[PDB]
Formats: sequence, C-alpha cells, structure tokens
Amino acid sequence: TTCCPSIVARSNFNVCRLPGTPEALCATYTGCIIIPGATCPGDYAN
Repeated sequence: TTCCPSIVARSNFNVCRLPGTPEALCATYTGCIIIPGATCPGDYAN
C-alpha cells in the first residue's frame, strides 16, 4: 500500500499514474512511501 503526504501532493500522484506512469516513480516524485502493510498510519497518509 502506498500512502503520500499532502492531499495536494497525492492528488498529482494519482494523476501521475493515470497516463500509465509507474506508481513507484510517481511516489518518488511526491516523497511518497510504499509499505508492505495494507494500511498506513495517519501520520503519513493523506
């Protein structure tokens, strides 16, 4: 599960994966984290 900070940052993160851009790439661009768990803490999830 991938969870990003800032609702704005995660917004473009989602839009990033729309054209077929790899999730991890967009995550690296947003300062986003990809954890093995299926639920992220609210500390770093927007």
